Amino acid sequence: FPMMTEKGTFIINGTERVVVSQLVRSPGVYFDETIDKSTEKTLHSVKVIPGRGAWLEFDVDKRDTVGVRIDRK
Amino acid sequence: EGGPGTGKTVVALHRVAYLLYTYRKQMERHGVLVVGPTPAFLDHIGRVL
Repeated sequence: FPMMTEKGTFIINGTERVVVSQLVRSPGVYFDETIDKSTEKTLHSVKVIPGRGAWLEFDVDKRDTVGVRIDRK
Repeated sequence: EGGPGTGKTVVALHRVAYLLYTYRKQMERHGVLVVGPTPAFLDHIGRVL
């Protein structure tokens, strides 16, 4: 198992390397609001985004009827 | 539902004003649909709206 030196590095096949840290978006439920284009109407949305699985999204449209999409279908 | 001689239309219009101010954030991009029996009455409304 490639181990890690006291300096914060790894040594791979002789060369010294560094595993940088990645910025990402956290899993969770993320709401929104996007002024509509056709009608200039507010309309909200949510989105549930885990590390693994399918994307489940709900919305409120201009017809004022809530809706859902599963696996972005 | 009232009757004649009691100003129900003006009252309804003031009511609509109260609502369109209070909840001017869900409305203000939807509108106010006002139906009526005749365009004479509709212009009257538009005139004291």
